Amino acid sequence: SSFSKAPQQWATFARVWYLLDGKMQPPGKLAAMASVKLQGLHKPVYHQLSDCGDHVVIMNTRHIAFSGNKWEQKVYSSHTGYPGGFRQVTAAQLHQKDPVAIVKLAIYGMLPKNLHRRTMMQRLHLFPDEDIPEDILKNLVEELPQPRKVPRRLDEYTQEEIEAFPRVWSPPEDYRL
Amino acid sequence: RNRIPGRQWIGKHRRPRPVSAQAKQNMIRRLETEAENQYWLSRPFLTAEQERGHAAVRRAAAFQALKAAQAARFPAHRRLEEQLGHLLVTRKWS
Amino acid sequence: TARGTASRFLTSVLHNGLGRYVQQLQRLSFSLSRDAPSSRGAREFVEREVTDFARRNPGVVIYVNPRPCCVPRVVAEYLNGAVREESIHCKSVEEIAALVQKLADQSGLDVIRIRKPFHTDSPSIQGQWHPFTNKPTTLGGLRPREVQ
Amino acid sequence: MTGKELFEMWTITNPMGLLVEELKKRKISAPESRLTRQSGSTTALPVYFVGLYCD
Amino acid sequence: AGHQWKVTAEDLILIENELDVACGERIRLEKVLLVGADNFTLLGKPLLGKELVRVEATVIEKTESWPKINMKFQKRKNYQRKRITVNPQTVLRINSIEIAPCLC
RNA sequence: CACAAACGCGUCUCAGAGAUAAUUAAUGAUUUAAUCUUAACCUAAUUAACUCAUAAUAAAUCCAGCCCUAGAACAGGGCACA
RNA sequence: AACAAACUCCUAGCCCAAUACCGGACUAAUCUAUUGAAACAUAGAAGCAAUAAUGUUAAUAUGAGUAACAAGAAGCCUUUCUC
RNA sequence: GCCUAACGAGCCUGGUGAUAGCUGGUUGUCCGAGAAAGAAUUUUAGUUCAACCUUAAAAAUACCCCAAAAACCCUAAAUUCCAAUGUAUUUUUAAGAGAUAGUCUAAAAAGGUACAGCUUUUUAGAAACGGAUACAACCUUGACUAGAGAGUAAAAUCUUAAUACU
RNA sequence: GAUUACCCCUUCUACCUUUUGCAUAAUGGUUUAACCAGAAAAAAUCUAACAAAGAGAACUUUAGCUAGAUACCCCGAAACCAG
Ligand SMILES: Nc1nc2c(ncn2[C@@H]2O[C@H](COP(=O)(O)O)[C@@H](O)[C@H]2O)c(=O)[nH]1
Ligand SMILES: [Mg+2]
Ligand SMILES: [Mg+2]
Ligand SMILES: [Mg+2]
Ligand SMILES: [Mg+2]
Ligand SMILES: [Mg+2]
Ligand SMILES: [Mg+2]
Ligand SMILES: [Mg+2]
Ligand SMILES: [Mg+2]
Ligand SMILES: [Mg+2]
Ligand SMILES: [Mg+2]
Ligand SMILES: [Mg+2]
Ligand SMILES: [Mg+2]
Ligand SMILES: [Mg+2]
Ligand SMILES: [Mg+2]
Ligand SMILES: [Mg+2]
Ligand SMILES: [Mg+2]
Ligand SMILES: [Mg+2]
Ligand SMILES: [Mg+2]
Ligand SMILES: [Mg+2]
Ligand SMILES: [Mg+2]
Ligand SMILES: [Mg+2]
Ligand SMILES: [Mg+2]
Ligand SMILES: [Mg+2]
Ligand SMILES: [Mg+2]
Ligand SMILES: [Mg+2]
Ligand SMILES: [Mg+2]
Ligand SMILES: [Mg+2]
Ligand SMILES: [Mg+2]
Ligand SMILES: [Mg+2]
Ligand SMILES: [Mg+2]
Ligand SMILES: [Mg+2]
Ligand SMILES: [Mg+2]
Ligand SMILES: [Mg+2]
Ligand SMILES: [Mg+2]
Ligand SMILES: [Mg+2]
Ligand SMILES: [Mg+2]
Ligand SMILES: [Mg+2]
Ligand SMILES: [Mg+2]
Ligand SMILES: [Mg+2]
Ligand SMILES: [Mg+2]
Ligand SMILES: [Mg+2]
Ligand SMILES: [Mg+2]
Ligand SMILES: [Mg+2]
Ligand SMILES: [Mg+2]
Ligand SMILES: [Mg+2]
Ligand SMILES: [Mg+2]
Ligand SMILES: [Mg+2]
Ligand SMILES: [Mg+2]
Ligand SMILES: [Mg+2]
Repeated sequence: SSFSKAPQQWATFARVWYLLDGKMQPPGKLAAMASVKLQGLHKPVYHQLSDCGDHVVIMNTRHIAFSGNKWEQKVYSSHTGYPGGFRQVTAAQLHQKDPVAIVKLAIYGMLPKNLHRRTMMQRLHLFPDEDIPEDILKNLVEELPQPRKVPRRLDEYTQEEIEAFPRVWSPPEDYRL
Repeated sequence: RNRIPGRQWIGKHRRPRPVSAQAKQNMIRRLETEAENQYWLSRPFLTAEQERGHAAVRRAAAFQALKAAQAARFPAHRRLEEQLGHLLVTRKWS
Repeated sequence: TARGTASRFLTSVLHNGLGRYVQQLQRLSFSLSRDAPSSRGAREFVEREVTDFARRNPGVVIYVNPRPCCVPRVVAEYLNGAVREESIHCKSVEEIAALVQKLADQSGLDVIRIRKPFHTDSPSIQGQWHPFTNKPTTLGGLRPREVQ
Repeated sequence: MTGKELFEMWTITNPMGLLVEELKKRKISAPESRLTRQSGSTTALPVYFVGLYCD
Repeated sequence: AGHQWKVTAEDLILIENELDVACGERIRLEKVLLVGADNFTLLGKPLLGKELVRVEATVIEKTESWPKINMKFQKRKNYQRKRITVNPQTVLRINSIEIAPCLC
């Protein structure tokens, strides 16, 4: 508890770098925790006029998942400003073009809409796969737990787990598969 | 791009707004309080005739007090200490 | 208004009331007219009350000046160096008494907005939260993807 | 002296040395500086938490 | 005084209303919700027995609040009211928190 | 067309890949036949948009004067041959 | 669940919003009567209080250093030229 | 047409501070209560009466109101009228003005197109600094002052998107 | 509102007038200074004198009479008439 004044204050308002794996996660649930950590709303010392907000590094952004048919139906629209410059683009297309886009947009939508959004957008780092500049690797303090539990495919299960689960019905021997 | 014609909540064509699970909860809770309310209203202690004039003595008394309070209104007494006390304004050291 | 005026944190002069309490009001100066009606209350106050007041507060020196003035004033002056001016012009004995009491019990600090109701040196006993205080340490102290 | 620190009024310039001497006096041996917590090394605003260990 | 405070020895609180006490009087603040120290904490339900803990505060300064303006206004109804509020204030220095060994 | 230019009535040049909608097919279950499938898996044939290859731009700080196919001003290109 | 009001509790009080009309209490500044004499008191009086009338008069900005305005040439300086 | 830069009848001075039911404007602070229209009217851009309302003053009952009671063919929600009871209101007397160009919501109807943010009456309501993203009229809410307390209210994504028949 | 901190954050649709209803894209104002707009006492109420009478003549009186205090704006037509 006993620190000099300067190091105390420095330790308190210190920035932190969180790492967040994106593989098979809904960009929304991702963007939720990303948003919280960007605004520094996870700090008991939080205030809106303190700069407090932490860096968030999201990776495996290409491997993002979308529940339902959202890949087809969700359209990102924009306008160049020129007559006939209105562009609607399906999420599949946008993602195909620019790996980072989807998750970036979601986070940019969930931050508060003031000027600080632009600043705390600068503390967000997005990598399509896992390749990170060793510079950015060397700051990572801790890794946030993935917000969705990913279901294993059928080939992931151990034979122990397969024989442990009951045969529910008994097929006729005559019947052909 | 989908406009609401005229004013939002008023006319022949209105903004569609839906009922919320919240609203159903609230309304139902009120209803429950009212059902209990009209349970307790259901069985009087005294009958209709048992309460006749049962306090008519207090009621008349009250009205006598109300009357009396008004009958007392009159201009207030005027005393020498006022009209004379005003002279204290010019009091001095000498 | 608060953006309009100055402000200060809550403080005591010389940590008053810690070791011992020191009445901060130092001296009190009255100026009144023997003749003028405006000073009437102030005269009565000087007659009856001042004396008793002076016993009730040994530490304050009270200077009374009869002089030809139209507006009787009381000048409070504090250990702080602070000087506070007041007008006892056209008031009762009662009013003046209450006023002189307020003057007696004030710190002499400037009256402005006070930013927050409490003042603590060392608020923090047992620690002060920092981003790491609630985080678990790992083995070897490795970072998230770091390998050894 | 209320609210004040120690090293606010003491002004000593080499804390490590003084510590080692005081620990000789207490018959404890060798404070070892061991890095405990850190955030960003590559940043313009890093934070280090150094611990001191005796045995 | 209707509020809860986090208090420690040597400190200062500003109560927003008058108290009847001379300046310099020592006072036992009675209702105590929480007591704490580096290694332990006592919690009340919702109060600590007067035998368990005793906190004494001195009243330093009786004073009055700075002027607070309060203004009502209504568009094109020709209605303004402006009123200046001054609140009587009392500054307490809390002196000592003592804690007695009796606990079961 | 009476300035060394500007100009048309004159002269030159103008494009690849991917994507789709409607609609056609192949394999094939729920419904051991069938069946293009808001069944899977691979699939084919297929408008315009629209993205994108590709092209263009891309040397931080000499600049008084003087020239200019560069220019309202400010900028910009020249000024060692000869 | 929580979060959420001029509602309601809490600690103190000087103890409950408002247009037209209506009632009340105070009061700036002048003058007069007596006080008063580092600028006042009790009365009596009034040309008795201006963020709004395309208000009046003066003065200042903005538009704006904007629109617009002018002297034929050289020289030996009033002599030649060009119209 | 023209009669000294404006002639459906010049200009100037006086009558003159012409007269405007029409527009504009109307100057210190703080507090108490506080108003949406029945009747006439060259009247519906206004007045003058009522009903409300305000300031005083005298009084005594005032609302709320169970039976009983109020039509003849059929006929609803409901009125009228009144003891008790819960409350403190109501009535007269004396002074006064403003207001009398009305909106939406729910209800009963009429007209219209079983149209209107339409129009005409009757009963009720509202005109938040909270909610319905924004919002006059919907919903929550007996509008005081100071707190760096607390509990509550109304309130924030509405579901479905289904047709095999050899 | 705040804040260590000017901004950055958060919360608020100028003011008059006119209107059922105005942030209104309805009215008026560049700004500053100085000027610029409620006036009357019949009945009433309030205070006081004296009172079957009161008023300094003339009047009024089945508690009245006498006195005092309480009240009712500003700018603007096209016109009309005389010289
Ligand atoms: N005639 C009448 N007009 C009213 C009433 N209440 C308010 N008004 C009018 O309504 C307008 C503004 O209403 P407020 O500003 O009071 O909400 C003004 O024109 C005002 O005169 C009333 O009770 N009666
Ligand atoms: Mg609309
Ligand atoms: Mg509508
Ligand atoms: Mg088959
Ligand atoms: Mg076939
Ligand atoms: Mg390209
Ligand atoms: Mg150059
Ligand atoms: Mg709350
Ligand atoms: Mg209240
Ligand atoms: Mg009121
Ligand atoms: Mg005066
Ligand atoms: Mg005037
Ligand atoms: Mg002025
Ligand atoms: Mg103008
Ligand atoms: Mg003006
Ligand atoms: Mg200029
Ligand atoms: Mg020039
Ligand atoms: Mg210009
Ligand atoms: Mg020019
Ligand atoms: Mg010329
Ligand atoms: Mg003429
Ligand atoms: Mg006039
Ligand atoms: Mg009219
Ligand atoms: Mg108008
Ligand atoms: Mg009303
Ligand atoms: Mg007639
Ligand atoms: Mg009337
Ligand atoms: Mg009945
Ligand atoms: Mg009755
Ligand atoms: Mg009318
Ligand atoms: Mg209508
Ligand atoms: Mg109605
Ligand atoms: Mg709102
Ligand atoms: Mg209310
Ligand atoms: Mg209310
Ligand atoms: Mg209108
Ligand atoms: Mg009106
Ligand atoms: Mg509005
Ligand atoms: Mg508009
Ligand atoms: Mg505009
Ligand atoms: Mg409008
Ligand atoms: Mg207009
Ligand atoms: Mg306007
Ligand atoms: Mg108009
Ligand atoms: Mg106006
Ligand atoms: Mg204008
Ligand atoms: Mg009279
Ligand atoms: Mg009047
Ligand atoms: Mg005539
Ligand atoms: Mg005529």
